[PDB]
Amino acid sequence: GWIGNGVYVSGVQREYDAFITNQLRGAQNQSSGLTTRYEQMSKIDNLLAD
Amino acid sequence: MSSLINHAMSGLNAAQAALNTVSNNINNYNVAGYTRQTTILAQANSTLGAG
Amino acid sequence: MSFSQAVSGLNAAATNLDVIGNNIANSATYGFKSGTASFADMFAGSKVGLG
Amino acid sequence: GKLTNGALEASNVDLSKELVNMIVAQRNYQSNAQTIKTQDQILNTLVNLR
Amino acid sequence: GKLTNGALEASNVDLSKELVNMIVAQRNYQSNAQTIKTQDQILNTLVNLR
Amino acid sequence: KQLYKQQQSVSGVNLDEEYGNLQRYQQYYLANAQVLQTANALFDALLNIR
Repeated sequence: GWIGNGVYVSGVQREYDAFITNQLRGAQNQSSGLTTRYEQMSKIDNLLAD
Repeated sequence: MSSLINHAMSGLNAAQAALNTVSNNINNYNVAGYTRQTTILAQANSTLGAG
Repeated sequence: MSFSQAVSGLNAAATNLDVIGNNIANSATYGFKSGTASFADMFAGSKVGLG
Repeated sequence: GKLTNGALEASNVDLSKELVNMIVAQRNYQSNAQTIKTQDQILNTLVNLR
Repeated sequence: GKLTNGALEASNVDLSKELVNMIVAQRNYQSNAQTIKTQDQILNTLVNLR
Repeated sequence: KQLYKQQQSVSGVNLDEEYGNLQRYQQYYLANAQVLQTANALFDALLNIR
């Protein structure tokens, strides 16, 4: 049968992962905690700095 | 064939990466530590055919 | 037949065109390798045969 | 062969060679078709001629 | 599904499909025209022969 | 931020790569245009022949 049988497209995909993404999420969570504490602390420090 | 635009793309992105590296290094020049960072590149070492 | 010689050739040329069109259609299919077809002379009996 | 990773193998199709082959195939088909045409019209002339 | 507000949705009429369809179907138009002509030639032959 | 780099490397896009891809797809589309044109001329030449 007609032998050229033109090209077709194999869907569309994205570039990312699940497990390493989840490790990413945990790291960001911890860092958020540290950021919260640092800013709250900086508030007391700014007054005490004076 | 598209090999030529591929050549150009390789060169473009290589220079782009090295330029980003040198920017990082030049702005970081006085961090408390931070030895220089150097970029390394080499031939495609492959990717050739007829001849 | 002279006519058959031509007809056969025309037909074969259609096949060549088909394979060429497929070559273009694959012109970016990853890992793909290009194609072409092969002819032969339909000499038979004597003279030129049929094409 | 050796393995390369983070890379992929392109098409070994050269578009330029295929373009020239395309036009040469035009010429081949045109030669065949026009030989057909000349022979057919002049034959019909003979088939009619009797 | 779900509704959108302040938006509109347009048709599926892509020129690439429809113009090429027009090309191939016009090829068919001329194909049937050629058939018609040759049938007319057949009758005209049979008419003129007697 | 380093893990942010990790995610971006896999998942991100940048302008130069899409510039090159845009040019390459320009190339492929125009090649397909050329082949279609040759097909049209081929079959119209046949029509002329007959």
